[PDB]
Amino acid sequence: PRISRHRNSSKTYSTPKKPFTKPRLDAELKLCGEYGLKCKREIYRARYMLAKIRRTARNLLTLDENDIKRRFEGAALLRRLHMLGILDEEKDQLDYVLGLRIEDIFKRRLQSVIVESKLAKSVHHARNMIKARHISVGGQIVNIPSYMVRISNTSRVAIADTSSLAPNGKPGRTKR
Amino acid sequence: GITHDKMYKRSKTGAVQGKWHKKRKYNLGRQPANTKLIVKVTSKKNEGQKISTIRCRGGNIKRRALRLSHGSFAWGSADISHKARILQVVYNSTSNELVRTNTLVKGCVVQIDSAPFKSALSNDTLDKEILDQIRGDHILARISSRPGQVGTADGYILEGPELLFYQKKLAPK
Amino acid sequence: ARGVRKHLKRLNAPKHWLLDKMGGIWAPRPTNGPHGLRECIPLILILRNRLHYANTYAETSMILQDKNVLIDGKPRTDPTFPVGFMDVFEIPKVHKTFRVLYDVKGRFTLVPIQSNEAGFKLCRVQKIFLGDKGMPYLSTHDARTIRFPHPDIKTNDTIKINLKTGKIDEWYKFDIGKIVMVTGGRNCGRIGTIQAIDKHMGSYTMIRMKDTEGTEFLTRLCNVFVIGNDSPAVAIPTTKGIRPDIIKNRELRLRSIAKR
Amino acid sequence: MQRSIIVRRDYLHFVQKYKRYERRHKHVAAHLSPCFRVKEGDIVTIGECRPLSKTIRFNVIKVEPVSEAAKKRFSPF
Amino acid sequence: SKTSGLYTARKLRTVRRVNRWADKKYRKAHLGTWLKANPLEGACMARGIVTQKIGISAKQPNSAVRKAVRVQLTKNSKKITAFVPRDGSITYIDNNDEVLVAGFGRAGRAVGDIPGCRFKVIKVAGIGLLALFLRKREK
RNA sequence: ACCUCGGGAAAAGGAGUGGCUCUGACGGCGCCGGGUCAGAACUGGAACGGACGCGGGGAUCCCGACUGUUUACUAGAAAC
RNA sequence: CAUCCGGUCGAUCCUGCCGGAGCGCGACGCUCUCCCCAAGGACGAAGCCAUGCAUGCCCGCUCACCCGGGACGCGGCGGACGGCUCAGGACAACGGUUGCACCCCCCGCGGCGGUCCCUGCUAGCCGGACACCGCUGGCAACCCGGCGCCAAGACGUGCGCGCACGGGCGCGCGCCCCGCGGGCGAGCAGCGUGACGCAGCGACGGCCCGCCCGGGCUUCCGGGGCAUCACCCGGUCGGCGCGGUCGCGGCGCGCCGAGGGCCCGACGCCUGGCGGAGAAUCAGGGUUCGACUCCGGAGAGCGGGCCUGCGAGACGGCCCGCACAUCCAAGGACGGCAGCAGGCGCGGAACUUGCCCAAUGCGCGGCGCGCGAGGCAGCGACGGGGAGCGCGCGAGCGAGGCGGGCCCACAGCCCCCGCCGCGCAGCCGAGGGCAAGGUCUGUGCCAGCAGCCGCGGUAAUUCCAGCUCGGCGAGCGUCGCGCGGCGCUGCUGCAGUUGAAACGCCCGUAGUUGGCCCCCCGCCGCCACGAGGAAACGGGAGCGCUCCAGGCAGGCCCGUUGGCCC
RNA sequence: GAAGGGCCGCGAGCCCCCGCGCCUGGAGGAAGGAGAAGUCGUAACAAGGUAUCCGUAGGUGAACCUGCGGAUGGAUCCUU
Repeated sequence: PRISRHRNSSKTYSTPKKPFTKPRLDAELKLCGEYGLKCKREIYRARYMLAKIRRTARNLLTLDENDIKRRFEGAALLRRLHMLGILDEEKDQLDYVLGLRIEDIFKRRLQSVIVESKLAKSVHHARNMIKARHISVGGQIVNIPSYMVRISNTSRVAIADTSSLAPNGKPGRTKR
Repeated sequence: GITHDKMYKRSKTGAVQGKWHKKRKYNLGRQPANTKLIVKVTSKKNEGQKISTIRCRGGNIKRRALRLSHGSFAWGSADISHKARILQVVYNSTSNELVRTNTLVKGCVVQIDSAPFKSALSNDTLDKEILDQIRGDHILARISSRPGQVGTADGYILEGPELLFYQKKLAPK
Repeated sequence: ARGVRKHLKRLNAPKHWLLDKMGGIWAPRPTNGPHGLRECIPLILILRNRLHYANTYAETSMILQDKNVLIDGKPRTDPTFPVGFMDVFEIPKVHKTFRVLYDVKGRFTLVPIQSNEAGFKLCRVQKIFLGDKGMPYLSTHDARTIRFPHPDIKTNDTIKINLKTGKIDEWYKFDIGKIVMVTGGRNCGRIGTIQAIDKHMGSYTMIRMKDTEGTEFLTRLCNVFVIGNDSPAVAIPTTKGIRPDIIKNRELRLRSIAKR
Repeated sequence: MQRSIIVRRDYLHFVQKYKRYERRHKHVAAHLSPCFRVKEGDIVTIGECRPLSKTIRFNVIKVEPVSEAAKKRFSPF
Repeated sequence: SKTSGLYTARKLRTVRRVNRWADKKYRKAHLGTWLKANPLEGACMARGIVTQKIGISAKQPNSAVRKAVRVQLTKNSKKITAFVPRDGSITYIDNNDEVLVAGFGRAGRAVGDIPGCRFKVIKVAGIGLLALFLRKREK
C-alpha cells in the first residue's frame, strides 16, 4: 500500500562516541576553517563515506589474492576512488585506500576545487558563488557546495556561462 | 457441522490442543445414511428403491442409498452373475445391531434369492457347497460395494474358506 | 484464503520479469495457459516493457484486441496471456518475428528468427499416459496434449510441432551427446551437451552438461531441454549460452558505457 | 503395541552461540509387518506410507538384529 | 569451572537461562513484577488529577522543603507523589487541575535529596511547566 | 477443608432404573448345566427402589477422646 | 569500525554496583529560512459507531419509446480476489525440505468429440413459465400480494452410431528375487469378459482428459517462558471391521488389546504471545524486537449453524442464541467502519466525512466502464537527505511575490524563464564527570538546583537575573524503553582462601566426558563444492536525480542495461 | 409437495454445582523501611572491662545471659 513505503532511506553521518573531547573538538573546527563547512555533520558525513570505503578495503586485504571477490570488488573500489580523485592515480593498490584521510574527501568537493582553479578568492567566497549559481561543471550549473567533481570534470569546471560573464548584463544590484 | 478435523483431537502425548480456527467446509462430514434393505416388498410397495444424489466438493455427485432391494451378485468361480433380490442381512462384523435393522453396508453377509441362479443346478461339478444353497433358495453372499457412496449394493457369493467362516458363525441358529 | 488468487504483488512477481520496484503496488498476473507463472512472461511485459510498441497498458489491449500480435501463430488477444520458452511471438504489421528463448543471465529474450524457423515450435514431452479409453497421449511443457504419439518417443525427449498442422515433425532423444539448454534454475540459458545421467533413484536425475568452453554445469533433468541431436536446429541467443564470468561481465559493461 | 513399533531416531542439533551441539531424540511410530521379528534395540529401516493411524505414517522394510545386551549408544542411523 | 564438551550446548543454554535472573536489571526487565507495580505501567508518561499539594523535606545532609503534588493517575487510579520542578512553579499548579507526570530519570528510583518521588510534573492543565516558568505562556 | 494419615465420606452433589424383543460374555466337550454382569432396539397420560423396606444435608462453637456404664419407677448427661 | 570516565577512604589498592558518555524510536517541552523524501488511532478499548462511499460489468433475450437511442427485468460472470486488522492460537501457526501408488479445482491453453432401450422424434428446430411489463391492492415503515400478456445460448424434455458407456462391482501377475515395458524406484495404469446401472450432454454441442492455478492434507528439522508445575493422557496409544470425507487417518463408531508421552522437561499453567522474510544496536562472538509494507495463517461484537458455487463454514450473504444499538403510526421492521474518510470513548500518543479512475492492476466487454484497490492533493519537526542566515569593498543571490512555460484526470509542487525583489536561529549548558567566567547582583541550608558526586547557613566557580562563553544546530532539551557500555551473564570471555559464592561426607542413575592402537572398508558427524527453493531488504557491478538520501536507469548503446550474492 | 410434527445429529444460550486464576474489604495481630530531636540500658568493635563467633537447647525489660560440641576470622605460628 503506497509505493512510498517501498522507497528506501539511510543515515549518512556517524556522531562521535565522545562528544566533548577537546583535541577532537578543535581539529573539527580547523577542518571547518579550511573547508568552509556550515556544521559538524558535514565532517561526520566525510568520515562515514571514508569508513565504509576503508572497511571494504580492509575486508578485501584480509581475503586471499586471486579470490575473485578481491580482484573484482577491489578493482571497483579503486576505480571509483580514482574517478573521483580521492586515490592518487599512481598508487593503484588496495592498501593505499586504507591509508587515506577525510582531507581527500573534502578536496574533491566543489567548494575546494573552485579555490584551486583560482576562480574563488576563498572557500567562503566559493560557497556563496555556488549558492548564487555562478558555477557550471561540464555545462551543467551546480547550486551544491558539496557536489564533489570527478577527475575528468575538473577541467570542465568553469564559471557558469550565463552568470558572471554578464550575458544578463543587469544582475542583482546593477539591474536597479 | 460434523468435522473430520484433528484439531479437536488430543496430541500423541495426550495433551489438549488449541482451537486456532473455526470449522471449515473442506473438513465437513455428513450424517451417515444407513441403507435399509426393503424386506417388506410384500407388505407395501410405497417403500421403493430410494437413492439420493448429494452435492459434494468439485460438484462430484455422490449417490446415497436410503432404501435398496436388489444387487448384482457374482459367483466368481462359475462366472455366473445375475441381478438378485437380497432376502436378509445375516452377520455383520462390526455389530449385530446392523444385522437386526438389516442395514446394507459393505461386507455385510447377505442371503440372496437363488431363483436367478437356479440354472446353475443343472451343471454338476460346480461347487457342491454353492449348489446345495442354490437348491435351498438362499445363497450366502457379501456386499462388495459401499451403498452410501456408490448407491448400489453389488456383491459376490461367499466361496472357499470364506464361506466356511461365515457359515460357522451362523451355524447354531 | 477461501479461493483462487487473482492478483500478483510487484515485489512478489518473479525477478526475471525485471519489473521496477516503484512502478506499481501490483504486477501483471499471467492467465492460466500453455506456460506456468514462474516459467512464463505475460504479453503486457513482452510488448510494453521489451518492445515499447504500446506506451501504456490500455494501448497493449488496443493492439492485442486487433489481433496484430500472433503467439505460436495463434491470435492470443489476452493481455496477461503467458508467453514462454519456444513460443513464436510474431507481429506481421511491423514485419518482426521473434522466438522466446532464455538468455545466459536467465531472463527471457525475444530472438529474431526466419520464416522457415517460425513454422516449427520445439516442445519437450514431460509424460506419456494411457488416458481417454486407454488411448496413448503425450504432454509437452507448453500444455499440449497430442494423442497417438509415435510409439518410440519416450519422456524427456524433444518433439517438434508443425504449429499449422500441430503434428510432430521430428523427435530428438534425451541422451549423452545431445545439445541441451537448461530452462529455469541457477544455470539458465546455458547450452551444452549431456555428459552424465546420474539417476539417484527415488529422487531427481542429475544431468551434467559441458559447454564448448569446457565449463561443466550440473542441473536437475526437468530443467534440461534437448535442442537437437548434435546442433541446436533452432535459433540460439547471440551469446550461445557460453555464459560470461563476473569479471568478464564487468568488462563488457565498461566497453558499452565507453561507446556512449 | 500390536503390529506397531516406536522408533528412536537420534540426531544432533547445532547452535551458533555455543559452537557445541545438542544430542536430541524423536520417537516415530512405524508399523511392524508380522513377517519381521523385532526386539527393543534392533536397527530398523522405516519407509513413509499413507497415514495408517493418528501417529503412524511409516512401515518397517528392513530389520538389523542386536545382541540384546548392546548397551545403548547415541546412534545417528 | 564451566563445561566444554562438543555436546554440552544444552547445559550451557540452561545455565545461562537460570543464572540470567540473578542480575536485578534482567529481573526488572523480564520478570514483569515491575510492569504491574509501576504506576506509569511502562508508559513514557501519565496524566492524572492533582489531589494534594505537599511540602516534602529533603534528605540529610540537605535541609530544604521540596515542593510536590500527590496525583491520582486517571489510567490506573493510583496516587503517586510528583515533584513540581523549577522555582515558584507550584504557584502555577492549582488543586484538582490535571497534571502530566513523567519519571525523574533513574528508571523508577527516587533521585536527589527528595525521597520517594519517582515522578515530576511536565505539563499543568495542558500547558508545559517549563513554558510557564520561562513566562512563554501564561496560566 | 481438616486429620492422630487410619479417616472425613453415603462428604457435598448429580445421572439412570418398568415391561417386552434380542445380543454378548462366563463352566464340563459330544453333551449338558449356570444366574449373574454388560450392551441395544421397541414401547408406555413425561411412567418405573411405582406397595414395601429404606441417611435430609452443610458451616461452626462448648464439653467429654473413643466402645462402654448409671440414678429399676421424674435427670443416659458434660457424670462414672 | 576492539576507548571509557565521575562516586565507599585520612590517604591507597581492589571487588562491586550506581551515575555519566553513543545510537535507535516513540512520547513531551521550546523554536523554525527554503526544497526533496516519508511513517502516520498498532502500542492491557478485536471498545463503539451518526453520515457518505468502498462491486460491478455485460447484452444472450427489446412488441419499454427516442427506432434500434435502447430503460428495466431475465440470463451470464465477478462479488471466495483485493482492502483491513492481529483478537484467538505455543509440538499450533509459521519457515526450509517431502509425499499424495490417499486427493480436489473456475478461468485459460492444448487435446477429445461414436452414447442400448421400450415407449415414444418436431428436429426445417419442441414444450411450458415466469420476471420486467400492464391492471388492482394492502403497507407508519419495511416488505410485497392478486390478475393478465409475453421472451431467451434460461428452463423441462428430447431426434445419438449395441468398441452403446458415467459410477461402482466380480474375475483375470507370480513360484526365491531382480533384468522389454503405456508408466515407475515400486503390481501402477489401462483393458478383456461376466453382470448391474442407464450418469452426463443435444433444442446457437459438451461430457471427458492432460496442463495450469489455487486448495486439502502430509514427510523431516527448527518452532516462548515457568519445576513455588514430576509425573501425565484414557479416543488417550495401537489393531480390526464399517461409516464418513475431495481423500488418507480415532475423523467417527462398534469390537479387541494396553498402550502412548516424559529431567534430551512430559503434563499443567502463563503469555501488555501471529509467525517468517526482516529490523535496532554493534570489532568478533552476541543481544533485543518481531502490530505494519512482501509471504503464509487467523478473524470480521461473541458463540454456533447454513445456503449458493468449481471454490466461502463468506459476515460490504442468510438463520439463530447472547450482549448492544436503530426506527416505529406500538403492529412491526432493522443492523454490524479489525474497508476509507469522519466522530465518540480511552490513552502519554496517531492525518481530510477532499479528489479521481489518467498511471499500476483486477472484474466483466475488441473498441471501455467500474473500483475509498490504487493514484493525486491536504495535514503531518515519526524520521531521512540537500542547501541558507552572506561573500566582500562592489558587486551578487534566493526567500518570496507576479507573469509565461512546464507539469498535471484537474490543479498544484519541482524545474525553466522574464519581472520586482524585502537573511531569517534556536535549544541546552559553563565546580567535576564533560567543552565553557575563579564576572556582577539578588538570596542567605531559605528559595531553589542537582541523572551522580555535590552547591545553598553573607566573600554561592552549582541557585535567581544581567554579562561573557561553550556544545550542537533548524534543530536542541526532557521522559520511557531496546542495544552498546557491561569479560556487571562470560561460547569467545566472569568469579567462588579472605570481597557475592565449593553441596558436611560417600555411593550412584540420567546426563556429559573418556588413554593408546589398525593408513587404504562400510556407516556417521565433519569440511569443501554443487543442485533446487519469492522478491523487497542488506550488500554489491555499472549509470552525475544539479549533489544527496534516492532510483534503475540510460544512451544511438553486451542480443544497452538492471550483473552477482544473501 | 408447503405449513406442521417426531427421533436423533451438529450445537448456542441460560440454570445449577464444582474447580482455577486475578483483584481486593476487614476488627485485631505482626514484621520491615523512613522520620524526631524522645526514653531505657551498653550488647559488639582495644584481652571493649565475661576473647568474639558457629550450631543446638533453655531462659530473659531489652540489647543479651547460660549449658554442650565446635572454629580462629584470637589475645597463642614458640618448651621432657
